[PDB]
Amino acid sequence: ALFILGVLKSNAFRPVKEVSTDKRVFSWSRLLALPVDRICAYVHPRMLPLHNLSNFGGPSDRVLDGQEEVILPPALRLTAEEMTQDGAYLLENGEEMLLWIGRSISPQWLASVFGAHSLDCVHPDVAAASIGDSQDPVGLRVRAVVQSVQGEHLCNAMRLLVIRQGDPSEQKFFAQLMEDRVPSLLLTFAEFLQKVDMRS
Amino acid sequence: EEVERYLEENRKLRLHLDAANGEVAAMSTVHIRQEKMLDQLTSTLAAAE
Amino acid sequence: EEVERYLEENRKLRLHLDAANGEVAAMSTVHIRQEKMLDQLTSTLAAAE
Amino acid sequence: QELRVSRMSLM
Amino acid sequence: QELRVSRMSLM
Amino acid sequence: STGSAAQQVLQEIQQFNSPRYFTRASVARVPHSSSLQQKLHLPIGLFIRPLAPIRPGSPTVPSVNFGNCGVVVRCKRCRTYINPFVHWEAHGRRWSCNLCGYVNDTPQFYMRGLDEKGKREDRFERAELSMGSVEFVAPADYMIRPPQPPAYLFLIDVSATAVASGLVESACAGIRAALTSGKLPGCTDSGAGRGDSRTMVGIVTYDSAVHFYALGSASGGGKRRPQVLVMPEIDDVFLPLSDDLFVNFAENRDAVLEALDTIPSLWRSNGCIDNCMGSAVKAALLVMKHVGGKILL
Amino acid sequence: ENLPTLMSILSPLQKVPKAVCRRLWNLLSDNNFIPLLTLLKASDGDQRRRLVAAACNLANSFSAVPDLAYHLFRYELKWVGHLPASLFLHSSSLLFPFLSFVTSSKEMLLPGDLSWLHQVMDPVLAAADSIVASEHLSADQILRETPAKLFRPAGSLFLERLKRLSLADFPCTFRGLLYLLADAVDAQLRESPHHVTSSAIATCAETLICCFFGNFILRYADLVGLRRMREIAERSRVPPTYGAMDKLLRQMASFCWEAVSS
Amino acid sequence: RRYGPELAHAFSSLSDENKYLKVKLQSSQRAEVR
Amino acid sequence: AGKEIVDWCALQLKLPRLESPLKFSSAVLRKAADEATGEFLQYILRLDRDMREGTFQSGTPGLTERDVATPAYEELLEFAIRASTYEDPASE
Amino acid sequence: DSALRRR
Amino acid sequence: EAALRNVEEQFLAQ
Repeated sequence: ALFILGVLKSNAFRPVKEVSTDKRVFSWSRLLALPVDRICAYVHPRMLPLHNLSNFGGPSDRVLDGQEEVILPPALRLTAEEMTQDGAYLLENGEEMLLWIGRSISPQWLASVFGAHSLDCVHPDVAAASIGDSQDPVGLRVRAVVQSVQGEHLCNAMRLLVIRQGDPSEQKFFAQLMEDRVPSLLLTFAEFLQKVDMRS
Repeated sequence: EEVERYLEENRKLRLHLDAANGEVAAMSTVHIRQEKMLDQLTSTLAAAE
Repeated sequence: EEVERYLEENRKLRLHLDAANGEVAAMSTVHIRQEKMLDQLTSTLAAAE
Repeated sequence: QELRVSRMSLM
Repeated sequence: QELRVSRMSLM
Repeated sequence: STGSAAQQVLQEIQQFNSPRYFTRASVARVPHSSSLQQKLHLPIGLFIRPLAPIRPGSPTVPSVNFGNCGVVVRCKRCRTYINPFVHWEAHGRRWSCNLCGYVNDTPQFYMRGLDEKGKREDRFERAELSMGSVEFVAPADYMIRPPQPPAYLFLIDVSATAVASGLVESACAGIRAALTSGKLPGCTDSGAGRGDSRTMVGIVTYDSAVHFYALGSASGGGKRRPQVLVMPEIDDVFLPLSDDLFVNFAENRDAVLEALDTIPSLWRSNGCIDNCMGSAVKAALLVMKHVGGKILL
Repeated sequence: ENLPTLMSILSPLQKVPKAVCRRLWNLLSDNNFIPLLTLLKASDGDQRRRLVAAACNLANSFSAVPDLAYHLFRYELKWVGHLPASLFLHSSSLLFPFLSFVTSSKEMLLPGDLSWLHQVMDPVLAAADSIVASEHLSADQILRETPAKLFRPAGSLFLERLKRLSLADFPCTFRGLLYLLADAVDAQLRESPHHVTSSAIATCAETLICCFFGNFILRYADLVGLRRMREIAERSRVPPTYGAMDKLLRQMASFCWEAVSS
Repeated sequence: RRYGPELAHAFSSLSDENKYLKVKLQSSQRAEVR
Repeated sequence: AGKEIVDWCALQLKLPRLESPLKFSSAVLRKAADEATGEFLQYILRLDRDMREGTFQSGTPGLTERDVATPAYEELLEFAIRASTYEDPASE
Repeated sequence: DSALRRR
Repeated sequence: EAALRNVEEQFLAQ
């Protein structure tokens, strides 16, 4: 019921006024020929926190190489109440990555990742390539997370569109929050179980 | 078949001539390394005395 | 004939082989008497320092 | 029951 | 648990 | 009670079938009657990925040959390939198919005995009696023509719309990087120093007309510069004056890579809006009527 | 582990080799590594282990270690396989120094692959450390006679560990080079070419006794005066029961050889 | 005579002197116009 | 114990083939690759020492002076002498 | 009442 | 060309 509710909110079955025609064509062509691990990634995006990367680490800080796996423990739930304004959050849905950054993100974290002094010093276009460029250990670990989810799938081609809180491109992130309520379906997972239990 | 099994017997043992002298040469360079190490300890011990 | 010359060839290899194990054993024992003499001189160098 | 302020979004 | 803290948080 | 028999057969599933990453099922067991499956209310089926990547720690697909006999042992009725789930009768002289049930004969080069359990004694010795994924070496009766090389021919839109968006320069950089990456299929990665990337590479660009890029070397051994042959007949497609429109990449390493570098600069000042991609993909067909391959459009 | 090992391991900058490293590798790569292999064929004693180290380490920089192993395997089975009469064989061959350094060196080896190798031999070596502790044999009495009568229960414990081990439980890097050595030795034996002939079992058994584990035992464990004491403790790092256990494996491999020959 | 490593030590010294002469001509051109 | 190793290597090499990547440690420092280049460039030069005046003892019974003097080695000596251009000669 | 449990 | 004989010449000119 979680994954079915995922494809209702996805681009495959959204109402017409919010997804164009040829976007739905490519979503249907993907879903008819993708493997099961990429279809469930499309209907259930995986969310990771990036602002507390120093917290989720051992006392040895086991060197980040891929020889041993780049450590990615926490898979966050897909609802807005665990979102925190001082946080960065990476979401992948098998097609694109969206890196939501809050307004109250730490400037020390921003200078480590993108080398920017402020959130206004970041635009969605170039900051995908700016990750890990400043060579600070915090931002290099962010690039470790981005490349790990990139190579975990079959193909290493999956664009990264960084989103600040307050830009017009924020709605593509918040629509992928499947447990939330989006402009397509105004139902959470709690209400959707209730609707399919009285119908059953 | 007699020569097939007997090819197999020195395809065997020509790689243990390779194995035995591999132990000889790698340990003889330990002998070279520890003899230079001997000279540097006895010289510095004489300087310390 | 192809087994006779190839038995002289294979015998020369075993003569190289059991000889090789000979100075595998001999080179081990000279390392034994050369490593135990390091033990006294490192003790004297430790006491001198 | 479920009130106005109590069922807004925290974000 | 997480419910009553968030009703106070929105209010 | 009535569950120990289920978990034994479920154990036979997990240790003889084709692995999870090749085949994945909706349900591990099936209903017996049509009345049961209508009350189930969930779909039944499989996902098949025949060339799936093998995870480390998991066995690769073994290769099984049949020697000089050249006969892959097959059922006569449903033509189902040999699998570890057939049933062997008359001390292995006959085998019943587990799909259509016909009792086929065992070939004379397949004569091996049976153990006490009814299975064959060399069941683990031959790879296709124990694993669900096997790769056979098919004989000459399954080929209609000799095996064609890996072949690629790139269609690049070079209209004024595409050169403004940078599609012409993004695609050419990608094609150059993929051909020089060293992982090109058809290059002999079994390492013996010899000039035999059998891969076939062609280049076609298109706008209101269709352009063909001659890439072969000169007959005198000189390094011929690449050519651009415009073809404006967008109703009845033909091939221009060359036999080097579709060349081998190893013998023409320098010409293909140079022509990829020239394409963004050459069509940089193109002011033509309309495109005839339908004629261009037909144009790629006439090039590869004799080999085949892939258009990267 | 410290910050410098983090910095040099997934930064986009310091994985690209230098310009001097690039053109050196091009000259060593043309014609199936024949200029590279002739230099190590032309080597000496002490110099051979340094050029085996240098050839392998530059191979890791260009991600061409499978190319180097596959080229070195066929050219050394061919060289061992077509030089009759011979001698003490004139500074040995390349394949055994190569596999010893590739699978046992602090810079070719993963932390995950090393930590697996600690946890399959810590009970083996704790058996040897309990023999020196409970029967109170001193260091001098260790080196007098053969270690097979010293560590008799400790060695048989190691046989029990390997018996319950498997190639699936062997990590990806050892298990890869068993398979590439197996289908190369079988291929150059069958020079006019599958039952895995006992020469491949013979080479596989050698590399998993002395090359993997024996070299593992060799490694894993007033200012001028203190640094020389520490360099002594790093060089003579065995409080000898470790090195007697090592030479127990090397002398084991000679009788492991006499089993496969018979 | 000069053979092998002494050729490489020769080319290293002239390549060093070329870099050295480039950077002191760089400074002396600033100094003369100053 | 040796026979047990024989029966072990015969059995797991007979087990069906496993996919196994050869993927080695990235913890190699660039200084490790730097002394790797330094040992190559120095050994090519010291080999030129042993050719002109006879000191070259081979590591192969049959690899003569003519066998190591390939045209590939002649180009490697051109690299070994002219290396100091683009190598930043404070290092190797 | 409930700040013991829900806190 | 102008004979890029340094390590900085192949950087700045390329």
